[PDB]
Amino acid sequence: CTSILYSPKDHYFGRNLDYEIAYGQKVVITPRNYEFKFANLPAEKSHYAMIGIAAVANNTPLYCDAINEKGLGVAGLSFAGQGKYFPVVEDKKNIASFEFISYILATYETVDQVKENLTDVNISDVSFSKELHWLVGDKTGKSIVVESDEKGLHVYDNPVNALTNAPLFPQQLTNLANYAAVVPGQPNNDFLPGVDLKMYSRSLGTHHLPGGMDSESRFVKVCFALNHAPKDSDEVESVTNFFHILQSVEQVKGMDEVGPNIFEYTMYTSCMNLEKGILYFNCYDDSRISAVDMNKEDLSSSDLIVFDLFKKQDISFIN
Amino acid sequence: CTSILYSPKDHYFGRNLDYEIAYGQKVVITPRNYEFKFANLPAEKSHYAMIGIAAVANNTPLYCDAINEKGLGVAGLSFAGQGKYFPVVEDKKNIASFEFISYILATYETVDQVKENLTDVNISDVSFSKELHWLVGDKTGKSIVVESDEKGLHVYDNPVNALTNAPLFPQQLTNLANYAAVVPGQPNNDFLPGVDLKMYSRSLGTHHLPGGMDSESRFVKVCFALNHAPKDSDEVESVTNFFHILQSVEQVKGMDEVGPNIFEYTMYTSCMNLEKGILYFNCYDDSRISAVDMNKEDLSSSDLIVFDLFKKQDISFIN
Amino acid sequence: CTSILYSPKDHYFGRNLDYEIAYGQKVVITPRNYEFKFANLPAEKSHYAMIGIAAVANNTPLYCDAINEKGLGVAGLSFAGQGKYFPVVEDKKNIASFEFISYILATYETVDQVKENLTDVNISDVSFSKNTPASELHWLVGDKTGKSIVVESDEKGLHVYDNPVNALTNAPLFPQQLTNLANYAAVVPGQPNNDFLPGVDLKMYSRSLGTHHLPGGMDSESRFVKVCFALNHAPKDSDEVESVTNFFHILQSVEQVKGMDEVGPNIFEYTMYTSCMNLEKGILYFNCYDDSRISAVDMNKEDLSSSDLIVFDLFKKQDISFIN
Amino acid sequence: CTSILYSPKDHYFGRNLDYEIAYGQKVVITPRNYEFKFANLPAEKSHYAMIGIAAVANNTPLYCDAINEKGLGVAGLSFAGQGKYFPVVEDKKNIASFEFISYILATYETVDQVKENLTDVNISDVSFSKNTPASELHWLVGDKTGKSIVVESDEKGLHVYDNPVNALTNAPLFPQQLTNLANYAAVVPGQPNNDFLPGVDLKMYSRSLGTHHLPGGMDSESRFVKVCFALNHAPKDSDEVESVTNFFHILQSVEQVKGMDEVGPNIFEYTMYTSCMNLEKGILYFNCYDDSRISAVDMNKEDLSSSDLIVFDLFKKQDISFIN
Ligand SMILES: *CC(=O)CC[C@@H](C)[C@H]1CC[C@H]2[C@@H]3CC[C@@H]4C[C@H](OS(=O)(=O)O)CC[C@]4(C)[C@H]3CC[C@]12C
Ligand SMILES: *CC(=O)CC[C@@H](C)[C@H]1CC[C@H]2[C@@H]3CC[C@@H]4C[C@H](OS(=O)(=O)O)CC[C@]4(C)[C@H]3CC[C@]12C
Ligand SMILES: *CC(=O)CC[C@@H](C)[C@H]1CC[C@H]2[C@@H]3CC[C@@H]4C[C@H](OS(=O)(=O)O)CC[C@]4(C)[C@H]3CC[C@]12C
Ligand SMILES: *CC(=O)CC[C@@H](C)[C@H]1CC[C@H]2[C@@H]3CC[C@@H]4C[C@H](OS(=O)(=O)O)CC[C@]4(C)[C@H]3CC[C@]12C
Repeated sequence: CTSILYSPKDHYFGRNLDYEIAYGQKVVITPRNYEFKFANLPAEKSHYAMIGIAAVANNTPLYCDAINEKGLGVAGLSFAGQGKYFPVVEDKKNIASFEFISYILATYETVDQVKENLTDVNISDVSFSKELHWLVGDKTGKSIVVESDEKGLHVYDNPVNALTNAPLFPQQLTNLANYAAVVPGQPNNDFLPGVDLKMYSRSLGTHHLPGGMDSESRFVKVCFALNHAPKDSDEVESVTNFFHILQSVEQVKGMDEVGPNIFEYTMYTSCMNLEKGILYFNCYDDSRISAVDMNKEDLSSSDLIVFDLFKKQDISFIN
Repeated sequence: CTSILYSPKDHYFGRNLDYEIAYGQKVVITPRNYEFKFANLPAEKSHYAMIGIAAVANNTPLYCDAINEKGLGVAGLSFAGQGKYFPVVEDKKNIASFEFISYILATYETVDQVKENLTDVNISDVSFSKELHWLVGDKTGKSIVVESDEKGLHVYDNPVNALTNAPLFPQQLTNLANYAAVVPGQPNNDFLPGVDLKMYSRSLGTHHLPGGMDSESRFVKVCFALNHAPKDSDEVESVTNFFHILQSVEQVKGMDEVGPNIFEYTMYTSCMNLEKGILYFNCYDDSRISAVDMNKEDLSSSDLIVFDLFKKQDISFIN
Repeated sequence: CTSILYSPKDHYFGRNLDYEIAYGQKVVITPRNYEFKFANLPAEKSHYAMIGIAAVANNTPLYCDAINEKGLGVAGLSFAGQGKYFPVVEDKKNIASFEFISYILATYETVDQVKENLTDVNISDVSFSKNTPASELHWLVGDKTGKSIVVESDEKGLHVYDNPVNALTNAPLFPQQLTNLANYAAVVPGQPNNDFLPGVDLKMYSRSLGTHHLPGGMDSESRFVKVCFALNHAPKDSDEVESVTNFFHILQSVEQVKGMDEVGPNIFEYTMYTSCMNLEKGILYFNCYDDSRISAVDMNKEDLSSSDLIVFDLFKKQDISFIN
Repeated sequence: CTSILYSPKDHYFGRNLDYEIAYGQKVVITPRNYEFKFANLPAEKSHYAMIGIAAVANNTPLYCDAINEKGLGVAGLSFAGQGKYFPVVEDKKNIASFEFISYILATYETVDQVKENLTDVNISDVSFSKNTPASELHWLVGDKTGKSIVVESDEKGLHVYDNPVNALTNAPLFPQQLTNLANYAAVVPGQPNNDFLPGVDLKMYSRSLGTHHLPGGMDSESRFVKVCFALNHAPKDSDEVESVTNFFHILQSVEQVKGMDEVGPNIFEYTMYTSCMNLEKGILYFNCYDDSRISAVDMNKEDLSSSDLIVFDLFKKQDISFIN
């Protein structure tokens, strides 16, 4: 998976969901008066509204990535082989992994607010019944990474506004330095001084840009694509550029084999305007972008407002 | 640029057009009785119909990539620094570079027919007024590459059904062997036998798959994405997979700097069913796929039938 | 710099030392009765004897890498940007960085012994030289059992990791070095089977295309990956002369030639010397950048009950043998 | 195998020979009056004298690489999969593959002379040994002018390319090797400026991160790229002993250690020897896999007017100098 925070003028928060099987995900809006019930935390009958992609498990939203009305955004990505949850403790505040996105987006407003309030937080091992890390951004253009591993909970400042999967986030930032010579154009020939190299192709400075489907390759490329994306754009141009950024690490069917004839592919791509509260999305089967505006519904309500995420190819026939 | 021939069940032929400035390209259909006039070749008042992307230069179609009704397809890609045209000679048949796509698709039917008839062909230096190589495929699932360089004209068999830019095609096939160890899944640990390597990420066998925007990187990745694409699919699923294949080498704005604050990006993506004569397309600004059916117009006509290629973002609003 | 532990039959400990500054290193044997005076640890008048490469300042052996008479070796490699020393604390067993090799070699016998006794050890910030800037170090420890460990003191304290590849370079932290190894699991010494484009006859134009992505850079991660590959595939079950020859070739595969590693204005880091120490026989083989010929010093050919350092020349001129 | 032309002050021609099969090579001086009998060319009873590495079969020098008394050198490297020999034709100047080094060295003096005289030369398929399978070769030719050329005979005939990097390995064709060099134009020996993610403080955790993508594989393209990097950045304006030391280190950067290049069932291609020939003084420096010490043979210390081959031992045992 690949999540980014993009700030050309407005602020946009979304992710690619690359997996092999769907979970019945849908576009759900959680109004301010939907009563949240947490395992080891007090209930929240009044909170901020939020919109995002979630799997509805009998009137309860299990979010994958969402934003609230206050301009905060959280996205959950797999951390298999690295993350470790811990049994609940009376000392710290215990949030289960599946309610993290819901609790954070319903309570807080900014990344600074989230960073300060996580010092007494323990990600509990409470399952829904029978390993993830998160990316949190806001309207300031900054983001943090929340990872709970063998050494406990960690909150890192994210200088690149992106996140994928394994390994630990400090290791991902270290691997970024391995590509410091990459440039979008042509490099200066300090490789063989005094020798005229045949610059046979444009953009030879990206010849070693990673293009694999593994977590490190997708992290390096999406950091590159996001950093050089256009800026100072209006809404339609910004959301258009956002999708192209995540398309640069698209996982096509057949390229990522996770099991015997089992492939992981980009199931859906979400783009959420942090200011206007609009969720844009397409999927693997539908290239056309759809939009859902959370601020066009009664937020003071108390029932989930669900929309369809996976659609079929909406081809426009000109004949 | 990146052109492919994709044969899941039906046969599909298209390309990415990655450039920095548009040329007023449009979806044009050339009926069977549009009179072609060639520089050093006899005119063709009766020929096969064809549909493709072209820039209309006063009633004359200058094609970038097109297919005919007989299931043949040609696509033109830049060959800068490598190609060389030659002055016209009375010995050989002289085709100018800009009429190559039109002459081939109006005269012949199959790749075998094109390969045999190119033995007495010279690509002339006749400009429209004041360097390209081609990819030719058909319904057999095979393709050839036509390149005219310093050593004359060359017709190569294409075992990978793909093409980009520089260098020469035999050199592109040689560079493919540099990635023979790449697998879509996890490799067997014959790297350090007797050592348990921490397979921290899925698809570590693609860690060295190229992801740059240069011609060699895009050639290696699109060959990989095309070879492992799904097969035995219906029309909608096949065209959907075709676009994802070319998206795997999408050029996002800011990643490919060809000049001072000048960037080359994927302007449009075309997908043409070789059997049904349908052209599918989207562009950088519009993610929704459009379709034009050549067999829904009077082919026995004599006037070009032009449609709009570049559109704006066709967002579907659910609220 | 690159340090390895090689066990074809006997066990060999050694390293390349790649730097741009020399410190007057020499082959230094420390006998069993040279009184070691430690900063915040009791002075040991008698101990194990050791042989290695060291700088001698005020008749004190400051070892870069060495082995003791009992077949245990320790090598010191720079850990700049990651390592961190700590102030002296009363509870912990305080060992200064410059005395780590000397203390470990003189006290303990095996890797398990060393690993069991670093439980309450703190690496102190006490420095020997007050005007020579030096980056923090981390250590590789091996013995005749063929196993090795990595001793690292970073921001979060001291850590001891088991080393499954028996090699070490510089940054980053060792768990990150092992993680980076998985990025090269597809590398093979020969030719891989074409599961890249099944159905296409890829033209294997050259031999050993399975190593086309083997790193060859002068940086820390590149030399770590390649030396792990070269060490794992080196011949085994060899005699003394053949094993020593194979050892120097393993480290030659990651040698740093003058001009390839620029560390300043026309200042280049290069492989200054290469040490190779037989753990079983206590023999130190070595050469340098200027002398390709291999020299040897047997620790057991000297009086180990002595009380003073026995030094020999390390850097030599090129020893060309003129055939006519 | 890797061949280079190194010009720090004097000019040095040499190569690594990486293979799994030995052919009894030795240092062979061919005096000026050893009668050369050529397959389809006139026999030259007197010519230039040469020194190099060769196998002697029936008192015939089959050179792998050599230089002549006038400062011109030629090295033979395998071109398997690309090279093609041709039948003898009456018009063209037919030179067999095994006599190319001997003929060129004995006839001509400079690279320009050689380049001017291959205009009508055809590389014939006449083979010396009828039972020893050998792949087609291509050649690197240099002289005291610091320039070099590449002689390749492929499917489309004979070609002579000017070599701007003064190095050569194996496949593919030389214009493809030069094209592949451009894929590494971003490599620097030090640290690059961060135009990768402008506005982000990338943590340069290690030195020489500009070489993180320098190839280090055993294959033909990897060793060609790295040896071009190592040759271009080697020190210059050096004396005899320093230049020879730098020369062996350049080729050591692409050395093939046993176990890294698998060419069959537990059969490995490794660097068997390394030759280094001073073009100005006619001195051949060399070592081998088993002997790290450098030996030398001066061609001018022997009678060049002689009529018989003067041979010396190439492969030697490890010459360890015992300090005590
Ligand atoms: C690209 C990737 O990294 C793949 C991530 C994918 C498998 C995850 C991402 C979000 C997950 C859902 C989050 C909400 C709940 C959490 C529950 O955790 S449990 O309580 O410990 O069982 C599991 C179900 C569900 C719906 C997650 C399913 C997996 C995800 C879609
Ligand atoms: C991604 C790439 O490789 C970029 C290719 C792009 C610049 C080309 C592809 C097709 C070209 C057009 C083909 C038709 C004519 C040909 C004329 O050639 S000339 O006669 O020699 O001048 C030039 C105009 C035009 C319309 C080409 C323009 C460039 C292309 C779109
Ligand atoms: C490439 C590497 O990782 C090696 C770096 C190289 C420059 C180091 C390795 C061993 C060092 C010496 C160790 C012994 C003493 C330690 C003293 O530390 S102090 O406490 O700060 O004084 C400094 C001097 C010396 C000789 C070290 C010098 C640097 C090293 C050779
Ligand atoms: C790594 C490389 O490219 C080098 C390959 C290596 C095995 C070759 C290089 C030089 C060869 C010898 C050259 C002299 C003769 C030539 C004879 O050719 S024949 O006409 O077919 O008989 C074969 C024998 C010999 C000694 C060559 C052997 C192979 C090489 C050492």
